[PDB]
Parts: sequence; structure tokens; C-alpha cells
Amino acid sequence: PVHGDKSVLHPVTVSYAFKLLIQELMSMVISPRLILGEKVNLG
Amino acid sequence: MSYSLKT
Amino acid sequence: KKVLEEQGLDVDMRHIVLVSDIMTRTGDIRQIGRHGVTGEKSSVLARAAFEVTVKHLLDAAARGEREEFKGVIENIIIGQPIRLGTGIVELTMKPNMR
Amino acid sequence: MSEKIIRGVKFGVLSPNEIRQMSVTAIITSEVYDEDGTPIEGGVMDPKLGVIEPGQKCPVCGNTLAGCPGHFGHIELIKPVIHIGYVKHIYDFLRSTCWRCGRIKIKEQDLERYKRIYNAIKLRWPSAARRLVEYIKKISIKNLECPHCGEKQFKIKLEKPYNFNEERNGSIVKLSPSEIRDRLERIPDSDVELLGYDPKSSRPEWMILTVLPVPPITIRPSITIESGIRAEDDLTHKLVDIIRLNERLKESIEAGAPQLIIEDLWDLLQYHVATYFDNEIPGLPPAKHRSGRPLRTLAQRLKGKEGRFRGNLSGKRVDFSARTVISPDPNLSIDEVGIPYTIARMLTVPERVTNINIERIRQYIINGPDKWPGANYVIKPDGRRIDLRYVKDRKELASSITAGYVVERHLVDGDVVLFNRQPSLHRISMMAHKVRVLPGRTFRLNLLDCPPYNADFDGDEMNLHVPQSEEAIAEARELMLVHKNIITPRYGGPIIGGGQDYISGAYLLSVKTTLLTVEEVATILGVTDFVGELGEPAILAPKPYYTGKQVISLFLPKDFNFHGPANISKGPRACKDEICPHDSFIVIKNGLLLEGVFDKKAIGNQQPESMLHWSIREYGTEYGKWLMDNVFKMFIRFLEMRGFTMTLEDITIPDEAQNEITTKIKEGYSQVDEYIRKFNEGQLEPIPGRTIEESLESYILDTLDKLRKVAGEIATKYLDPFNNVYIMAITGARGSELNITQMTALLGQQSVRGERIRRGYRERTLSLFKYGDIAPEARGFVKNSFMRGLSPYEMFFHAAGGREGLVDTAVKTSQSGYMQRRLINALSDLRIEYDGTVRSLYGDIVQVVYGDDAVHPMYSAHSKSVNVNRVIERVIGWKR
Amino acid sequence: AKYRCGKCWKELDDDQLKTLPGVRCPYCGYRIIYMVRKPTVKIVKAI
Amino acid sequence: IIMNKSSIERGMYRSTFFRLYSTEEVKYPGGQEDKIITPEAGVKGYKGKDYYRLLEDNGVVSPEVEVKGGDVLIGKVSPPRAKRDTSIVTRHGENGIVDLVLITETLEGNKLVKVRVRDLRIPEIGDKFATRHGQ
Amino acid sequence: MEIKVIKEEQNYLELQIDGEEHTIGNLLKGMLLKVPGVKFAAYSLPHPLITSITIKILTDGSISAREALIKAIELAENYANLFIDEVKKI
Amino acid sequence: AKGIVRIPPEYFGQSVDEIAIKILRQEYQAKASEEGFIIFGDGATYHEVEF
Amino acid sequence: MTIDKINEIFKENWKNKLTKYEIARIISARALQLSMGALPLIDTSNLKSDDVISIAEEELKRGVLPITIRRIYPNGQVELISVRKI
Amino acid sequence: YDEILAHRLALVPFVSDEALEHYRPPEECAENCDGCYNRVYLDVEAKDQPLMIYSRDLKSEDQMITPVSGAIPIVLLGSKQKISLEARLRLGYGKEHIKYSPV
Ligand SMILES: [Mg+2]
Ligand SMILES: [Zn+2]
Ligand SMILES: [Zn+2]
Ligand SMILES: [Zn+2]
Ligand SMILES: [Zn+2]
Repeated sequence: PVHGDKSVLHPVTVSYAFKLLIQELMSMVISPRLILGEKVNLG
Repeated sequence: MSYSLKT
Repeated sequence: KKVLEEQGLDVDMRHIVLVSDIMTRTGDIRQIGRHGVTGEKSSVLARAAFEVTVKHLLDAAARGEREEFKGVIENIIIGQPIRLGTGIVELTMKPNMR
Repeated sequence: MSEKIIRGVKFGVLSPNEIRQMSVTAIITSEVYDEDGTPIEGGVMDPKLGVIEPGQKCPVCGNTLAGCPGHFGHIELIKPVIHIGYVKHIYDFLRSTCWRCGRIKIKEQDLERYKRIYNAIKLRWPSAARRLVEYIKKISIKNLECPHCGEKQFKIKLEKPYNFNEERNGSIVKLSPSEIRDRLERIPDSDVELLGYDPKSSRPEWMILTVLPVPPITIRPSITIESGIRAEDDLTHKLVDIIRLNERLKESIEAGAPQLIIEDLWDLLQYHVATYFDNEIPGLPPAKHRSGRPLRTLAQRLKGKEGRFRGNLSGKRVDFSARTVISPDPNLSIDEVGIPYTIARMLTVPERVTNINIERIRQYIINGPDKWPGANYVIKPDGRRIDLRYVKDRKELASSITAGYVVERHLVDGDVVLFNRQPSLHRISMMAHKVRVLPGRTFRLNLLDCPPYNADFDGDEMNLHVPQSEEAIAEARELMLVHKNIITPRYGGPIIGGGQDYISGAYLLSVKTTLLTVEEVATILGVTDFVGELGEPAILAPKPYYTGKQVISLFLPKDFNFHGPANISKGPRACKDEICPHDSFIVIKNGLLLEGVFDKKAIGNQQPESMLHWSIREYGTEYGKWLMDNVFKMFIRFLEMRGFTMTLEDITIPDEAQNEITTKIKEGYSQVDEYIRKFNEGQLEPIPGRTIEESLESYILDTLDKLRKVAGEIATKYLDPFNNVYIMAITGARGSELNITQMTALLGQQSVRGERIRRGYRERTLSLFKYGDIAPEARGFVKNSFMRGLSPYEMFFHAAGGREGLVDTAVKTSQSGYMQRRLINALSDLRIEYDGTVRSLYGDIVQVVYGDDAVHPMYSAHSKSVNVNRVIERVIGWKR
Repeated sequence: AKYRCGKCWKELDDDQLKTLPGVRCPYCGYRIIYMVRKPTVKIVKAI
Repeated sequence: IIMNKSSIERGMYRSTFFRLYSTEEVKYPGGQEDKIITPEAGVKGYKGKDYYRLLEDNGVVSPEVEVKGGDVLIGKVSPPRAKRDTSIVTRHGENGIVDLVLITETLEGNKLVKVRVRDLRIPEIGDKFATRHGQ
Repeated sequence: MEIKVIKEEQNYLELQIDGEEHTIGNLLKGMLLKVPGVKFAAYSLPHPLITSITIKILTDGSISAREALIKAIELAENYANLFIDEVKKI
Repeated sequence: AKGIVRIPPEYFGQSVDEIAIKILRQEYQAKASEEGFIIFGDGATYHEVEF
Repeated sequence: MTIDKINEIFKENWKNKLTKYEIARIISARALQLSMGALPLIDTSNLKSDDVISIAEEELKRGVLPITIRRIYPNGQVELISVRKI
Repeated sequence: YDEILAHRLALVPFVSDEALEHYRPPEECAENCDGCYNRVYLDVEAKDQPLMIYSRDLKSEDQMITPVSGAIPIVLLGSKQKISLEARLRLGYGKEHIKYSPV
């Protein structure tokens, strides 16, 4: 929504209620940024 | 399925 | 122990010792709820789910706090496996050996 | 690109520029739709924000509801407004900094030292950092001058909810959001982080609203319920009200008007924004749209037990589950559940086709959805589903499947399910059971499975869940099976065990005087799986007779030894050693039951250190389950082979007993009357430490209790020593000595809250008694029995005494639930490491070693690592 | 189909063809009418 | 408790359960459009051809018929607020026999239709019984 | 009415009969207990809701279990015929 | 380069090298470790490869 | 005795044993593997049940699974335990 | 109601003494091939006063199968009420239903 096509996007499986919570938190001025991580644990 | 490839 | 014994109920002493230890961890007696959960919670989602309020979320946003998903409640909330029981076990396999 | 996981969440305050740049459209107009044209441009229902009806493509993204996340809009506010949820924070941002130069009013060098300490201790000791910042804020608020710019600072007082009125040498001035934002914009980053905030993510002037984000339709869908006009939700109404107020204020200020109405309208717009963020603001009128009902807003959207956290995040509704009334079934194993055919054909489990189970799956497919066992759907490897109801010919489809297909077959015998009974107080209130399909309409539970669920067949219902993945099924089977959890974790002792008919049957079969013929033995043993050699009868001549202990001894292991008393060894049967004329001492040697009976103290549930407990502890839950499945049915079979009833003759006492009871009652009444008569004329020496009128009540209560005990003893002595009621009482099946005393002899003294019944008229309870009477009859002493019957006032006193039980239950359960919730949330994240320590998941140590010797309570011999006496018995008890 | 006037229980029978401004029995002027049993053989098991 | 099955088969504790469905033809004075109780050959919110197979020519099911599942009892259409099918259907998971059909007027000329459906309840495993002493 | 064999040896038989209940099971058990050479004989009803019984026979090896069952059936048939012939005379 | 390669359970019972090379060159448009770990929810084995 | 005698006894006891969680995890992983490909390592003809769970349990019992468990102690020490009897 | 009336009719015992030799037993094919079902009729109506219907009002197609007793009350009819039904009889065992028990 902000970077357009200059960023790489990754898919994550998650409860849809959590996505709804994030969306309605952005409805208020709170800005929740999700920090991703590697699925496969190296070592 | 991941790679985590590096050079 | 005296409260439980008077009613005629049997509870092992190890559970009582553990709850007594966790109740007086920080050098003084702390309420096990609002002051014993939120005191050492270190998590925003779990604390905000304990009591249904947005005050904690607003405080975290104002102070710019960060969550690490170390506990079990937040992982269940977002949908990741917990790190207790079968989540503590790491497996390695050799598929070449049949 | 790779598939990832969520590792953390970074919070903050959303920047107005970031709101502007994340938005797709700007909301300019104030009408929601025109001639039912919701796609009207610039409205709240603009299609660019999202799509909710089934058939439509989003203008922003060529996706339907399956893959279209909501898109946000932005509203450009012309007058800055303040966030109601952040006010306290900006309050601390107004009283702790200079208004002119925008700096903390603490001098330079100590402030630098404080910030150095804070940065050096911020992450290691968060509590110490919080204390430091609160101390800095306190010592900065109490300063009235700014050393940096040499200016005198006034003080600001907070007025609820959101208006700050500063004092400026009189004539208190109301503050506007614009000047507040201008003041907060001047605070440097190095000073805003000293106060415990983050400059790069939560900047204080962003805390003052200039641009407002517009949520998408997917968060506020339009409901077309009641088969009429669509009913919009509260968010759309409040948003459009805010918009229309915005254009009204803009046109009013651009047209020219007195500043008084301008600021009043600004306050109104602020009120709309504040009530949009949160409706239930204290001291304010809640917004009501059309029906006079308060609106539900973002704050109310996440609150209560029906919001997001406790309604959709902590708990949620799941599928593949059922709820049904439960009924008894003693013909099932202790880890089986009987389910009706209708549920079995509705709930399905997906089994993937392999080269090992392909014929069975083909047979399942051949039978349709309506035939059991059968299947409902077939999932092709491509991912598409085929419904077997509309299949033209499934006989060829069964042969057409290969490895890799998925079939959703009906529940079959041996399937693992989760069976639960609310409120689910402890962990074994939800256990893994094996499915058995039976005709009927109720869930069937074994009588031995009730204690862990705390269930009785008065009309209770229970829930059933079906795991749908191989890993979940494997974990449920390997960790949650019923027979694996016979011993409770609260203490070392079995939670699954003999009930009430089982104890009576065991006592009647184990008693010394039981002799069985060959046909009777065969009938008794026909219910079990035992087949083989009975051995020679215990008695050979004159007639071949077996015995109950010989039939019981066929199941005990051939190296089991046990010496202990029985539950009937409490009264005059106490012989305290093996030489007992009664069967009041249990002696087992090398698996042979030589003397003693079975009762609550040998097979009863929740009886630690019983012979059943040791048997389980030494031969596994495997032998525990085998024994409970086999030997516990002969008890019922023999009970119904004999007769077990309850006649009214088991409660009546001979008339010679009633005369003695009456004489004792008269003596007690005379003693109480003497006490009262001598009280009225002094003559009483009170108990030391107690006053007059307190010793009299104690004397009366003591003598009444002694009278009750004596009457109970007299009634017990003259009754039949061997009747069904007495058998049930002594063996521990049902009842107690107090119940027998109340049925056969006087009930005793009724009391409310530990004292005699006193509430009523003045100086008397009822109007049937004289004024100022404290005789035993007038305060609630019942001298009759249930068999004999109660007088009217005795009935009234009994009801008054017993009313408290109908009340206390709800309070007890509510308090228990609240306490358990707090305790669970407190102790949730503790774990046992591989070195024996108890540590939280955050790293810190709670115990150096669990308990004191790293012993699980579940694996302990009744809260003990090992019973050395039991080991010595197990080794050399056959020669004691 | 066919109706029956409600006054005095099984009063009399009327059909669709009685077109009136309101639901009313043409004979006794009663405002409540019921429906007939649609004469047709019905099979019930005596279980 | 244990009950005799033979005495149940003789009709000891059998019972009948009656449920009621009702509908009204609102006159809609605000726009002069009116309701009508007719079948739904071609309508927006159609359900299925077989569902409306029990309705008579007047759109009301006749007494002494075996309804099941979600069959339509009273069939009426609603003007748009494009006619939409708003018909009263039997509740899901329960069936019975249509017991009574009543047609009248609600003091304003609006047609009121009531359909009462009965079903038979035979005692079985899971039914609850009590005495006059709390048992 | 269908029979099947769960286990079978020279001196052991376990037979499951579907379509039968106490009426025949009790009669067969009572007759088997009278046949010489039989050491154990029992019948069981696995579940009251299912019309099916299980008969367990264990002999001492002198006579096969199947032969014992056949002899028991013969005894029962003889008793039934005698009962008919005697009731017809009153 | 160093990476992680996923071996499905259907290719079990064979030496890691050729399967690793096959999935490596199959979709891109080497001594792999003989043992690999297993993650939750998937039966395939993840090996470290120097390709 | 590093820190306590009880801790040494605990570690010695668990040095060569499998906790129930490890057994459950191994069985779950093997069952998931057999459900798709992964032909069994035993003779799947005498088995009473042909479902994947029973085959996984039998394979674990006979000790033919080539699976090792890594136990990472709180101080960083790692221990490798193998389930194959060999 | 129809179900209650059918149950009452089913509980009425009939003289099945000569019918054991002319009708097929349930163990045989008995569900089709007419010749194993008897038919009885009941057509009654009340004119002006309540009327009780007894088992003597059941007319049987086959004359050797009649109700055991003719004085069993079946249903009481109010004014202007009528009943018209046909019932089918067949052999059966008491194991299937208790209405077939002869004792
Ligand atoms: Mg109950
Ligand atoms: Zn979109
Ligand atoms: Zn200044
Ligand atoms: Zn004794
Ligand atoms: Zn009329």
C-alpha cells in the first residue's frame, strides 16, 4: 500500500481474527508493524 | 519451503 | 496448606511451594493478578487479552513498545505453535538410510 | 521469495504523512449514496476501499472477496483535534516542558547525566528505568521556571475529558489543539526519549490529529438482515457525521462568522471525533443514531466477553464438533465413547489414500453418504472436491482412485475423539476417547469415567471434537488417552475407580459367607473375558462349592502382596491384626485373597494407597485398565444375581428404643431449663474470658449436641447390624452415620450461620411461642426424625436452616472461576528444563530444582517419592 | 382450495370462487375460516 | 432410571408437540404497494422447485401433510424497498404433520395466516422423568 | 441369523451368533453344562442394544468343542419334541 | 552458495545428492548434509547444501 | 555435583531415556511422513491395523527409525540421542 | 389424531386361530404377493349427539378373523363428525412389536 512495487512481499498463514484486529487497530492511530522471520530454523 | 541462499 | 486441609481437600505440597515461590519472586509480596501478571508479563497482546481493555495497547503505541512473542498466549492468538510439551523437541532424520 | 512467520510486532503512532500516503482515495463528499448508488465517488461507500458483495471485482485490485484486503482512506481535517485515548500522555508532555523553547525545565548537566544513566540501564532493568523517568517527570513538574531560556512557567490543570485550562495570572485560558500541537512540535528527540518514549516511532505532535484514517468496508460491512433495507453499522454513521461537520466548519470559516460559533463548532467536531474513537466516555451523552440506543464504536468493538479478545481471539467457535446429552453404559471400556449413527455419518475424518489402505477406502467409497460405514467427499490430488451425493456411479469411481487421493469417511470404531464437559476445571476434564457407534441418540459414558468429568446423569450434556490431521490424532492418542490418566496430578491417587454399586457388589461377593455353585460361577464369569481352568472348588464335600474370594483371586497377579484394613474396620470390628473373627482385615499373599472384603478402601476412587493404587503403580495403566474392565463387571452381575433393595423396615426402630430416646430428650430439656432458670437469678459462673449471655448459649449448644450424639448411638445400637442401609453406610457406597442418625433418630439442632434461628418477631421467632422464650423448641431444635415426621414449626425451622445451600453455590463457582483465571494467567509460561530447573519462557529461574527432589506429583505414591514400607511389603509380604 | 366456516366449528363449506372484499363467510359473515383435509388416501403405520 | 419398553410400546408416556408459524400481508401505506400470498414461479430470492411442491393454488399448505426439514409452508412475495421471495419455511432439523391452517383478518383488512404443525414424541434413551419428591 | 468363528482349537471354541438373544443362549449353555467332557461353557451378550451372542466352550480334549455343541443341540431338540408330544396329550 | 533444500517424503530411501541436485535445478530460472531436521506440520526433510 | 546432587541424578536418569513428548513428536512426524510416500521400514502384512499411526508405533517400538533428537541444555550444551538400536 | 387412532386399532386383539394355516408367516416372504394381508373397514358418522365407536363396528373382509371382544371403546365422536378408514392385518412375532404377543 505504501511501497508500491519497490518492496518484496511474503505470505504468512494467520488467524483472520488477528488480521481484523490489525486492521481495526490501524483504524485508530496505532500503527502495528509485523516483523517477519524465517520459517526454517537454520541449525 | 525455504532456501535462505547466500553468496 | 491450613486452608486446604480444613476443608478436607488433598493438594500436593509441591504446587503450594511453586505458587508461593512465584508470588514472592521480586523481593516482596506481589498480588498474583494485576501485579503478578502484568509485572512480569513482558507481552502486550497477552496483557491486553487478560483484561479486555485498549489502555495497554494505547500505552504501548505511545511508548513505542515491541513484542517478541516469547510466551504461549500470544503465539496461540496469532497462530504459532507453543514451546511447551512437544514444542520443546527437535528432530533430525537421515532419509538416505532407507 | 520465501514463506515466513511473524516474529514480532512494533507499535507506534501512525504519522499523518504516512496516513496520507497509505490511503487510496480522499473522502470529500458527505452523502453515503445517491438513488441507491453506493459506488458514488468520494463517499464512505466508495468501491475503491473494498468489496463485500459476492460478485464484484475491487477497482484497486483485480480480486474478489477471497483475496481482497481492505483499503484505507484519508480525511483531511481543517482544524486539528486531539486523540481522547492519548490525552494523559500529552498531559505529561505539557507540565514537564517549557512552553516557549520546548525543552525540559531541568538544568543541563544533571539532565545529561540522567539520560546517560537511562540509556545505560534502559533495557537491562526496565522497572528501574520506569522509576527513573517517573522521578525525572516528578522533579520537572514541580519547577516553575525554565533554566534554558530563563522564563517563568505557569501551571496547567487537567479538566475531564479533554480540555486543558491553564492559569495565566488570573482569567483561566482555554487551550486550543493548534497551539498545543505547536508547543509539542518543539520538543527535541533527545529529550522526548528521556521521558520514556520513542522519537522515531511515536512523535508527540503526531499524537494531535490532522488527518483521519477511513477504515474499509470489510471492517464495517452493510447488513441486509430482516429482508428489508440494508442496515448500516455505527462506524459509517459516526464517520459521515464527522465528515459533514468537517464541511460545515470549513464553509463557515471560509464564509466569515464570529469566532464564538466557530469555536463552539470546533468543540462539536472534537466531540464527534472523541465519541467515534470511544463512545462510553464518562460524563458525556452517548451517541444514538435512530432508535435511541447508544452506538458501539472502536473501543466497544474490543471489550467485554463478546468483543475481539475474548470472543474471537482467546476463544472461538470451531467446526467438526457436537454436543449431546449423556447416558450411562457399563458395557464400554474405560476409554470408549458411544456415539449415535447420525453424528457418525455427519462428522468425518480425512484419510489419505496409500498403497496399504486402498481396498478399505474403496469399500468406504462404494457405500454412499447414507450408508455406514461410508464417505461424504472425495478430494482429487488436483485439489477439487467431489460430493458423493451427486455422483452418477461411485462403483467405478471407487476403482478409479489411486494413491494421493483424500477421502472424507464417516467415523468408525476405534477412531480417536476429544470428549469434554464444561466448565473444564482441570486438565483431565477433556480426554481422548475411542469411538463406538451404537443405536440411540445420546453419548454413552462408562460409570467409572464420571469422577474425572464430575458428571452425573441428571440431564447433563457433553461436547465432542474430531481432530482432522494426522499429527493432532497421533498426539491425542499418545498423550490424552483415558487409561493413561488414571492417577490425578493433584496428589498420588487414582481418580478413576469404583463407584457405588461396585462397592456394594464387591462387599457382597467378598464376604466370608458367599458360596457359589458351578453354574453360578459360570454365570458370573460369563460377563468377563476370562476363559480357562477354574481349578478345584474351595469346598469338595458334601457339595462342591466355590467362594467369592476364589473367583476374585483368578484376576490378581501371582506376585501381589497386600496387608491392610478395610473400610468396615472402624466400629466394633476393629481387630487391628490378622487374627480377626470378622472380615475386617485384608490379607493377600502371592495373588491369593485369603481374608478380608473389598470396599471403598480397596477399590474405591480417590483412595490413595489402596490395593488398586498399588496394583496400578506396579503393573501399569495397562493392568489397571484390564482389571477395571474385567473384575468390575462381576460385582454388578453378582449384585443383580442376589437382591439389593431398600425397605422401610431398615429405618424403623422398635418402640423400646423410642422410649429411651424420649427419656434422654426429657433429661436434656430439664438440664437446659435448669441452666436458663439459674441464669435469670445470677448464680452462673461464666467461662473465663467470656461474658454472661455468652456462656449460656455455649452451655445450651453443648448439651444439645451431646443429646444428639447419645440419641444417634442409641438408635444405632438397637437397629439391625446387617441391613442394606447399614451396609451402604459402612462400606462407603452411599450415606453416612449422620444420615442414619437423622433418619432413625432426632435430626438435632438447626442453625443459620452457625447460630440458632432468631430472626422473626420481637423476642420470638414465630408467633406460636411466648415472648422471650429461649427454650430448645423455640429456637430450632428438632426432636423428631424423617421416618417419624416433623411438626409444622419443625418443618419451618428445617427449611430456614437448609436455605443457605441453595444460595452459596453460584457465589462459590464464580469466585473459583475468577481466581483460577488469574492464577492461570500468572503461571502460564513456566517450563521444566533438561537440567531439572523450573524456568519461565523469558529465561529467568523460579526454582533450582522442581519441588525439592524433582518428583512429579502424578508419579508419586501419594505425595511421596517412594514408600519404603510398601517396597518391603512387596518383597517379603508372603511370609509375614 | 376449499374452506370451512369457523362459526360453530364445522359449519359449512366454501371454495376459492367466493370473491369478497375481505376474508368472510358468505353465509354467516364470520371472519375466521379454515382449510379442508384435501381428500386423498393417507397411509399411516400403526407402530 | 430403567423403563419398560413393552409398556412404552403400549403408549404409556407418549406425547405430541405442537409448533406454530404465522404471517401477515402488510399493506405498506407509505408507498401503496401491497403484499400477496402466491407461489413464486419467477422471483428474485427463489429457493427451489421441489420446496414449493406442498403449497396449494392459494400458496398455503393444506392440513394433514408430511412436512420435513425446510419445506415452505406459506408462500408470499415482497415488493422491493424486483419482487423478493419471503416465504415461511419449516425450521431446520425438525419435521411433523401439518395440523391446522387458519386464515383471518387483522382488524385492517390485512390477511393473517396461521399454520400449526404437530409431531409425535415417543420416550427413548435420554428423556427426563421426575417424581413429586425430587428424583 | 449368521454364525462366525472367532477362535477354534480341538478343545476350545468361540462362536458369535447374530440374530439371537438369551432365549437360545441360556438353553445352549444349560445343555452344554450337562454334556460329559465339557469343562467350561458360557454365553455373553456384548451389548443389550445389539441382537447377538457369543458362546465360549472349553473341553478337556476327550470331545471336540463343535461335537459338544452338536450334542447340546441334539439334547435341546429331544426335550422340545418330548414337550410337544406331552402337551398334546392334555 | 549455501542454502536449504527440501526433500519430500516420496523421495526417501535414496542418497541425498541426486535428489538435492534435482530440486535445485528443477525450479531455478553440491555436497548436501546427510541429515536434515523436521519442522512442525510438514514431513519433508530440510538439508543444508553447498551448491 | 555441579550445583546440586538432585540435578545430577535427574540428568543421569534422563541421559538415555525418551520423554513421552519426544515419543509423541516422533510418532506424529512418522505418521505424517507415511501418509504421503515414505514406504514403511517394516513388513506391513502381519500388522493388525493398516492405518499410519499403528505402523509408526510399530516402527518406533522395533527401533528402525533413523531419527535423532537434539537436547539443548540451558547453558548451551547439546546432546544427541538416537532411537535406532543398531 | 391419525397416529393415535392407528395405535388404538393396532392394540385391538383379533382371533388369529384359524389364520395360522391360511396366511404366510413373517419368517417367509409374507411385503408383497397379496394373499397374506387381511382387510378391515371402519366407516362411522355421528348425526346430532356424541356417539361412542366400539370394536363391533369393524367390518372384516375375511369372516373368520374378528375382534376378540365387541365392547372395546375406540373413539368418541362429537356432533357432525365422521371417520372412514381401512386397515391391513398380517401375522407377526412379539419380538418385532409387543402388539403381536399372544399372552
Ligand atoms: Mg448431571
Ligand atoms: Zn481490493
Ligand atoms: Zn524554556
Ligand atoms: Zn474385625
Ligand atoms: Zn358460515
